[PDB]
Amino acid sequence: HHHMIVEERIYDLRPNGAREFAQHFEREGIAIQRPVLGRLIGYFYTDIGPLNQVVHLWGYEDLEDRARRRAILLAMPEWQEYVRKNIQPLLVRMQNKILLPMSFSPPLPPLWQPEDEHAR
Amino acid sequence: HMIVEERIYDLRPNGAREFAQHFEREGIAIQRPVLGRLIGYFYTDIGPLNQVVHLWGYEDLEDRARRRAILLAMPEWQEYVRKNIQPLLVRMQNKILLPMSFSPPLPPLWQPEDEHA
Amino acid sequence: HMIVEERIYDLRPNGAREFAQHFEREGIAIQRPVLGRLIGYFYTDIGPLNQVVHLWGYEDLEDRARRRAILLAMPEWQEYVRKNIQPLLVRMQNKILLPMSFSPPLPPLWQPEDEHAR
Amino acid sequence: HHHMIVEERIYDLRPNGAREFAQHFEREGIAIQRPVLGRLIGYFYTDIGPLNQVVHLWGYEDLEDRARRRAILLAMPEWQEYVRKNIQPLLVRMQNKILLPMSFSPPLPPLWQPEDEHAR
Amino acid sequence: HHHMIVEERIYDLRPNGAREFAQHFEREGIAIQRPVLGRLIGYFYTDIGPLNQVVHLWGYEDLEDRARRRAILLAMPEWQEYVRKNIQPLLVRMQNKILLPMSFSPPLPPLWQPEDEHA
Amino acid sequence: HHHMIVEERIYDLRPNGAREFAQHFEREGIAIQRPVLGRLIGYFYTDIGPLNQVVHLWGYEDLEDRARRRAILLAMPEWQEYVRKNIQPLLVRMQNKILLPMSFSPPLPPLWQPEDEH
Amino acid sequence: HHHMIVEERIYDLRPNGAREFAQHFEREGIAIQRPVLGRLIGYFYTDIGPLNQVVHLWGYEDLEDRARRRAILLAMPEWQEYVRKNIQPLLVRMQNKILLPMSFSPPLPPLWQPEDE
Amino acid sequence: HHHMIVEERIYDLRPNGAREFAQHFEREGIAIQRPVLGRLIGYFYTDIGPLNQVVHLWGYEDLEDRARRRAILLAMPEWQEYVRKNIQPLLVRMQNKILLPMSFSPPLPPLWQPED
Repeated sequence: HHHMIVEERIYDLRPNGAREFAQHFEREGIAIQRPVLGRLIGYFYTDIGPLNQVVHLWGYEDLEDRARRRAILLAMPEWQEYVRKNIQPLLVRMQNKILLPMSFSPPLPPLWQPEDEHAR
Repeated sequence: HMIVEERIYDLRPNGAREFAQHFEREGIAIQRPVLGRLIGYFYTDIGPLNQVVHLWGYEDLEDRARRRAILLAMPEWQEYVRKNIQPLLVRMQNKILLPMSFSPPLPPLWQPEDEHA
Repeated sequence: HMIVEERIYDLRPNGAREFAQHFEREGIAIQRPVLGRLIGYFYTDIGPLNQVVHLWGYEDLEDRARRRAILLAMPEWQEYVRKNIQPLLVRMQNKILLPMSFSPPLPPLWQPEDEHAR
Repeated sequence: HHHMIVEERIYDLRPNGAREFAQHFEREGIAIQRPVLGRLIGYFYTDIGPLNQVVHLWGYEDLEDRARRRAILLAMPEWQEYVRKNIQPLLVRMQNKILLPMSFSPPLPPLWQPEDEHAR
Repeated sequence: HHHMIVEERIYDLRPNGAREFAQHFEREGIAIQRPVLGRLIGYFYTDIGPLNQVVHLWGYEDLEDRARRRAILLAMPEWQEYVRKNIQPLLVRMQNKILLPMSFSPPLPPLWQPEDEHA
Repeated sequence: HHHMIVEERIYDLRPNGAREFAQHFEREGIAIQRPVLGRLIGYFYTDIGPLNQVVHLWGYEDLEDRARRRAILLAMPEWQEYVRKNIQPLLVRMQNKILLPMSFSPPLPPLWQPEDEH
Repeated sequence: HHHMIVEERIYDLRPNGAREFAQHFEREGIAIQRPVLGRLIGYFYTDIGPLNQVVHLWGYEDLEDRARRRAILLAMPEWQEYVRKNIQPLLVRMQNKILLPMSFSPPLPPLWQPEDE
Repeated sequence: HHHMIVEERIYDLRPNGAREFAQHFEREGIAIQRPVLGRLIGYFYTDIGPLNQVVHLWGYEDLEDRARRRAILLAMPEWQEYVRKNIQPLLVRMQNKILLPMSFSPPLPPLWQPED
């Protein structure tokens, strides 16, 4: 897997907040974020377990790759405003982990290309 | 209308190395053809340590129940767990995740050709 | 193939009184006929406080899926939750429980006759 | 509800211990415990959530009733031996809660009778 | 111990809230609550550990005694309003447990008397 | 309260371990510990909530007074061997907190005297 | 180490509040607090793990001097007003621990001096 | 701070296990580990809070240097056996966090040298 890593991000939201969260991301947010970060493995909300939670997993070639990409995203005024206006009010708690794939785990997703965005 | 189960096992200290070794040598060849859609199998490097995290795709919760029941009843799987994984386990939990509209689609079922390759 | 869903809600401090009042006055008449088999609806006196605990029985997973989908699509339920219950909520969790062989069978389905006899 | 109370007991077990736990109770333990305590509302193991967990709810007419029935159970040599031999090795953590029914919650299960035990 | 019990209540407060919580009980709240419940073993705030936390231990003869006295307290409008106005804005999370004394643990205090309120 | 402090120590034990724990401290443990540390406010085990837990509260003049007395107890071979033989096998988790009494909270108990032990 | 002690304070903040927290401390707050408490070993915010969290470690000669210095800090209206206006709205949860250094851990750092400010 | 990071590692130990833990690290372990990782900011055990816990903070120039140096330590048989024999029996739970220093936080300490 050549030092590939996966960041799992886990956000606890205000009660019944996941629906608006996903609405913002599908309409606006994921077009900002996915081209920059690159390799979305999955973006979910919880149905059974800890409720009002969003779970998303992103693949990077290594930690440096993650660092460079998250800094580019963080420096985007469009991203900053999008979060401030739409997502910030829904947040309660945030946690992340760095996950390393076992040898039989699937390979990294390919990088999101602008043709993928046009295909949505 | 796919669903994803996330299973989160906390292991005994420094037990992730052996845990992965058993699954590559023997365990995943039993488990993956039965459950069908492995999205990711990981161990933590930063955060809660000595933890393995695995995400399994199913068409719905009934599909999950049937497939897990098939696995659970296999003596090969039972023996595999007893002899190799059971002593490694400390805590287990799971959650059911629902993909957002832009999240990647339901993967194909693991095939015999995938194993032999 | 019976399953029981346990739902555990942590409320804002001292919020259970209003929570149960809403469900007595309005809420349970909406929810219980749809979901079908209430096993119990409680609040805590010892343990984690400002917590409500409710268990709902279903014949199977698909029975749960269909009945919860009906409930959540009802605009009367959506508005009830939003106006009365959502401001009292702090945290929500649920578990899927499977009954051991000796555990009681499912309650019968809630009938209009039951609602009328309240 | 005439001061009715419900005790929820939540036991976390050794990994994959619920099967043996259930076996011991269906074969032997519940025949001891249910007639003494009186009103089993439900006895479960988890399938989604915290795994290796058993959840059981017992109904009592009031706090005196619960104390009296539990004291009788704890004093029984048969119960003490059954727990020590069969259940004690499977236990990791135990918690309980005292629950109060809302007005619309079902009434107490009837007391378990010998006629119930015989036709199990 | 003649089979007495102790209830430990643990309240997590909004940040830096314990000083005001303590002031409300010193000026007003404990005069309402302590004569009704009976036997305050201790009322504390945390300095090391979980911060912004108050811990209080109440003695009772048994769980039925506890439920009778707490019912009396909760029915009092003066208590309900004292809590609602002053304490409720400070609360974040609440928990309790029932503790049984070991045989060498001290006896539980006598009941709070009106002479104690006036002293 | 003259800067009085209280330490609450919370020990989670192996299941059904509190009975044996209490027996050991009744017969021998508390006779070593209480004179040295001085002011036992309460020593309990849990009945409802987190089960298999012991909770004990000790009063001190300050955190230095806590440090000196605990340092004395910890150095005692009699206490080291009692804990190793009888208590250590029963322990699962240990935590402690420093609590400050509110103005209306009772005063600290007096120092345990040898007369008390008699 | 002659009974040197370290206090670790752990604050969970409102989401995305660490940036404002650090800004208030770099511009105003740390100039009040550090000269009084004396020995800042580290002030951090989390990047991986529990997010929106600030971790800070304060060294003291002992718990008596910790108490004396913290009581001085807390009685300062400048500190009180700084916290009420700038930090209070950002706080969600606070915890602390008392840590004892192992023999090989770095020694007690020197007091922060006006020349350092 | 030039992208410096700090790793905080938090180990929960078996009851009363911190004394033996420290003894091994002072007698044998920290001689192995510190020269390799380079920048120990602090190595502690708890006295008040969660008990039977050791907390240690390691400085790194960035996560890339962290990964390089930890990979070097992990591959050392001397470290592997030291851990397996002496420390693993004391461990119950492990967690870690990546901490970023604020502008006023102390700088990256120097690398540990064989003279030290």
